[PDB]
Amino acid sequence: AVESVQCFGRKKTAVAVTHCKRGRGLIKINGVPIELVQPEILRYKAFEPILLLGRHRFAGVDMRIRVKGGGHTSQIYAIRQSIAKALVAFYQKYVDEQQKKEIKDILVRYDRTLLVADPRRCEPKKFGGRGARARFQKSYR
Amino acid sequence: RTVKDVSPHEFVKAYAAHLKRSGKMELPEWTDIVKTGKLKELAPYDPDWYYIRAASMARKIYLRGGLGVGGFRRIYGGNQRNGSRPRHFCKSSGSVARNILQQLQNMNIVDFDPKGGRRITSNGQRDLDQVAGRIA
Amino acid sequence: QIHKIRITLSSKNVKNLEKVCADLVRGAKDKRLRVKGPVRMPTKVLNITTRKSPCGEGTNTWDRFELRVHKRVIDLFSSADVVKQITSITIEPGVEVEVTIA
Amino acid sequence: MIISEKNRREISKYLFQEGVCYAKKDYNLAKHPLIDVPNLQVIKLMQSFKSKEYVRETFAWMHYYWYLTNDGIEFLRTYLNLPSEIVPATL
Amino acid sequence: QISKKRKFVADGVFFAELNEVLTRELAEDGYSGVEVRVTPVRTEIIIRATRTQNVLGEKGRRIRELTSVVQKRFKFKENSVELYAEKVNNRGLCAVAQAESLRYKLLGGLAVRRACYGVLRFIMESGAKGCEVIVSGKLRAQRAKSMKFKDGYMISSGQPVKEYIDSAVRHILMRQGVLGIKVKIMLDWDPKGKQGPTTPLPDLVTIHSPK
Amino acid sequence: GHSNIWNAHPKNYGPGSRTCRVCGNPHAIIRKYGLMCCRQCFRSNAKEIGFIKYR
Amino acid sequence: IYNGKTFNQIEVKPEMISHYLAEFSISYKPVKHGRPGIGATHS
Amino acid sequence: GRVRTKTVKKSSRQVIERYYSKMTLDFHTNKKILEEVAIIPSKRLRNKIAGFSTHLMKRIQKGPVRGISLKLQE
RNA sequence: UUGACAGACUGAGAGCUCUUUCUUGAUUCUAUGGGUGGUGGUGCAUGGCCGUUCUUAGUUGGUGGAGCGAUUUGUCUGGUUAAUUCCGUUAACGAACGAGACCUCAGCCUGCUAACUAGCUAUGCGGAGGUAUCCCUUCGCGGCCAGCUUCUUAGAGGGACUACGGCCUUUUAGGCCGCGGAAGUUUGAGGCAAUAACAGGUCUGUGAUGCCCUUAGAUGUUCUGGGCCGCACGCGCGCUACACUGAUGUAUUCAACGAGUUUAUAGCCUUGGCCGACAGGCCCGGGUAAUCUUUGAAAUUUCAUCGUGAUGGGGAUAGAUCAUUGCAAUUGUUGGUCUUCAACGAGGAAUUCCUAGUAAGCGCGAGUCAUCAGCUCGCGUUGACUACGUCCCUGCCCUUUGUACACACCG
Ligand SMILES: [K+]
Ligand SMILES: [K+]
Ligand SMILES: [K+]
Ligand SMILES: [K+]
Ligand SMILES: [K+]
Ligand SMILES: [K+]
Ligand SMILES: [K+]
Ligand SMILES: [K+]
Ligand SMILES: [Mg+2]
Ligand SMILES: [Mg+2]
Ligand SMILES: [Mg+2]
Ligand SMILES: [Mg+2]
Ligand SMILES: [Mg+2]
Ligand SMILES: [Mg+2]
Ligand SMILES: [Mg+2]
Ligand SMILES: [Mg+2]
Ligand SMILES: [Mg+2]
Ligand SMILES: [Mg+2]
Ligand SMILES: [Mg+2]
Ligand SMILES: [Mg+2]
Ligand SMILES: [Mg+2]
Ligand SMILES: [Mg+2]
Ligand SMILES: [Mg+2]
Ligand SMILES: [Zn+2]
Repeated sequence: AVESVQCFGRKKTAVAVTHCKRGRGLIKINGVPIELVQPEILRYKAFEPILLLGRHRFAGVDMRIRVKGGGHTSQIYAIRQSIAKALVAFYQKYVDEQQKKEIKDILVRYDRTLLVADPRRCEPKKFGGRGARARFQKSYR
Repeated sequence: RTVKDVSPHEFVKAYAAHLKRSGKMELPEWTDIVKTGKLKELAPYDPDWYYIRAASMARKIYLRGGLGVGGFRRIYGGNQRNGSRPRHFCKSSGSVARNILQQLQNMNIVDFDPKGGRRITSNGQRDLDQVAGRIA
Repeated sequence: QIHKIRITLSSKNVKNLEKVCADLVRGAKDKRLRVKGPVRMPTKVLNITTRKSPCGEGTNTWDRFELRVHKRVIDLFSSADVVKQITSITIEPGVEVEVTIA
Repeated sequence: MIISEKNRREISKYLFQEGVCYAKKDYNLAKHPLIDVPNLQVIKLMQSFKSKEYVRETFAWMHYYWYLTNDGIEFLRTYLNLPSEIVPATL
Repeated sequence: QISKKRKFVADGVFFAELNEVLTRELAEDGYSGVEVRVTPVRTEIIIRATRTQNVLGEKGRRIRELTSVVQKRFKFKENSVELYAEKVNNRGLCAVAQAESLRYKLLGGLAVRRACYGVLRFIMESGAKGCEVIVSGKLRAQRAKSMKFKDGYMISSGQPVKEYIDSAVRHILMRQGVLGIKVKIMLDWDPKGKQGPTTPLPDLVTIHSPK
Repeated sequence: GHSNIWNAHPKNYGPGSRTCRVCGNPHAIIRKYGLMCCRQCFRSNAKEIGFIKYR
Repeated sequence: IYNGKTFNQIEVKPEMISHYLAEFSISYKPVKHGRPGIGATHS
Repeated sequence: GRVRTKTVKKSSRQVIERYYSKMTLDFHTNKKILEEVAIIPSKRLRNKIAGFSTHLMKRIQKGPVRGISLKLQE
């Protein structure tokens, strides 16, 4: 029986799904190593789940991540959230609950968005203005 | 080590250099006079722009094997300035894409996909993989 | 004498469409037939936004009019006669039923 | 309005045989959908019939709806020289 | 062979056009509404009226004429569309029927106040939770004025209006101008759903009596 | 008028080639989905056509 | 050449080939401005 | 703000009056009881009534509550 | 009484008219009444619709109480609420509208049903790379008897009730903070929305409509042409900028709401191939659609050139020339190529919008549409500063009070 889990991260319209299973500890997104993710500035956000838990805890799981929708920042945030959730679920289901709780606490203490999706969404625009709140310029004379 | 494991920029440079060294490409006479699209204001700065574009197109075909001339026109398009009017998306030159595809086919790097467009050949896969491996 | 019969159901009322789909599924099951679906396609939302005023005076206010079309797909593995008999059941107004092969 | 005898005969024949007839308010339409006569002549002949109570006219959504009456039936029977037994399909 | 969007839009347009045609043709005969039912190789149209004798005519001549003209105008296949005339249950609960009755009374020279009060009383005695009648136009003077008559319950805001309220609007062509008549009838909850909505009001809570 | 002159101007396109199917006016025609109704007539008949206001 | 009101008179010259007849029959009178009227300013 | 309207207050008061025997101090059990013994058109209204009924029961446990007439208390 | 060859007339293959004379047959012509049509006047005669008063919380019976009455209480001192929302006080008691409830969209569900018009997983085969068999990495193709529904779709449901804890408050109604939670401003945004009014807009949406005008040399209708765009000037909503937090040239790669055909050789969205520098053209075809366009943006990211110069900023104006739409492009319809290279160096008095996925920036779809978007209606991407207070300005609600106002202080 295959030992794998599939957890998804969300940010705006971006949806990333991480396939975590027993392996030698490779992390790739769309077949590309996680070290080459773009933009280069957001590599820190991408690697945050790994820099807090260290590379060793990922040494026994192969992670394959597929992302879709959203934009360049939303996709990165969704990817990191999916990685965190997938690792937590894998530790919960195939590793001692004590270690799963430890890693979950470590992840949450740094940033709660690593496991809980941000619910913010675009506000629909209303007639009488260009934006959701912004109204057309008013003139009196 | 394959192309997916190397930076796209470095691989593009290396493969453009390899294509130029190959000598099988037949640049059209108008490469030095045409822009890359109606949306551009000037011709490409780099004299080796044709080889770079060919390398990028070959990499794109390697990643996806169903692209046509219109798809490449969209891929290399972008915003077009209209002076005092707002900008809108514009397609790129189709003749350049058609010529590059024909030249790449002549080298056995790509062929015609049965479903339409172009597909990477086994020889193309081998060549791109070797070029990526030698980048290190 | 077995074929994949395709049934497409379209309606503006969700309740009637769902009830018809359930009735068709139960009828197919009662005959020991193989049923795939019903598959719910993405809802089609026809939208028209028109100005409320019949003239040009006053604050420009707009009415958002939507017409929603719900489509369902059901696949049955059986002969034409049995599916024709099954589809003969009473269908409420507003539900369009089309039966085809493949 | 000036109408050719053949056109009037065709219009009256169709009206009596069917007992009802519609027409889109399109004066320049080349031919009536149900009658070979141009639409304008059909509309004007029906207006003439209505003016003297041979038919009832209803208008809605840019269309005409004409229904024959007993007086209209008698006039059409006399003018078409049909036997008294023959009657419009509506009855 | 047209797309589903255009098919449904055309169905709605056909329903609207048929309703308008029937309203224009069956004004005096009374026309509460029409219903279109589509069946394999057969479409059924049911006419609702307070006087089906006039709609049918003698031996169904009028209804046959209507069926023929509908089939010819709407390009229906011959012997594929048939019309039926049905009695309207509790005509006093139909806003269209009451508006037509008020129009007939006003066109007959009856005083506006008396006619409106009679319509209100008839509606209320028919089981309506409430009703409202508005008459607008040039009444008794060259200056237009509005007359409002009201009795019983009435709601005006929120979703339950679309189901608990039946309303209609009609124009009366008088000698000195047009008269605007609006009829608004509030139904009552009906568990069977025949005479009223089969849903209780949102803010109505009922507690079962303890044993 | 003369057949070759009366109503001889082409009307294959433009606002003059289309009218409201309800009132015949040539202005503010809604051509979406084939409605071919003017905005006023459409706003009058929307409920019958099957268009509902949700927001 | 009709300009909507009158038939303007011209003689065809060799330099006018490939041009439209409208280009030599002005349909409007060139504007010469009088003094502004009431309501031109103070907007 | 969160001020229960007249409808919620009246419904909670009557429900407590008529079914005080089965009432509990747990919101979820109270909402199940309300679902069983009352017809509420909306789930949100049912939740609000259940919450206010739980609050009223908590107040009643302390002592008398004006507007609620319980047979055992009297 | 209709039509018409030829010549003239005419802007005109309008017999419109005249000359020449053929055809047709009661369908017409003449006159009187009566009609019909009219984007003709009257929105200060009207219906309907819409806007506004007015986004605030306000409005009205019955039976009682007070007053000779108009009127008044109910509908309130106080606390509380976004709320005439509640707690209460109480000559009021019971009610009916508005508010709330309601309904739509969005936010959570590894829980249910079901997906060859959506996907994932493993397997079988094949290509490429790596030690080249076996193993690892990455791609392509099939399995309606490989499994499944995390990802997508949409039906049913669950979920939040301030539930729980600490403080303040009348043992109330409630408020602040806090753990947990997808969510603790009514969870966010909308739709709907009372009484009474305006001489507010619309007769140019309507075969809605009163009256008046015209009705054949027509204010009807149609055809040609022109105009609605005309340019010393003033104003409103906007687009493009004044630059290096940038322009240009490469490389790089992430959306959502939607829309799409008469098949005629073919009409709408258009893939793919060929031709062309572009604009465009030709040929095979797919899609009446989660099946095809759709493998579907820009700002941005990345590396070079430019170097404080009205400069490679800016793109107004103008010349030449080439295509597409259309019956017709001139007063450039629009779109390409080269060339010309104006003001503008951050904008006075004044003045608009906006409290979170908001402002702003960035692009996309639809409406109009044969061809034209700097507009409107929606959509998404990147994503902030500041405040979470007050009645100073401009206004709104309630109470008290003054009035010589009631067309109501523009008195
Ligand atoms: K009005
Ligand atoms: K009283
Ligand atoms: K009028
Ligand atoms: K119109
Ligand atoms: K103030
Ligand atoms: K207040
Ligand atoms: K005083
Ligand atoms: K006073
Ligand atoms: Mg209400
Ligand atoms: Mg409300
Ligand atoms: Mg006219
Ligand atoms: Mg007015
Ligand atoms: Mg009294
Ligand atoms: Mg009072
Ligand atoms: Mg799922
Ligand atoms: Mg006025
Ligand atoms: Mg204009
Ligand atoms: Mg504006
Ligand atoms: Mg993409
Ligand atoms: Mg310059
Ligand atoms: Mg520039
Ligand atoms: Mg134009
Ligand atoms: Mg406009
Ligand atoms: Zn219309």
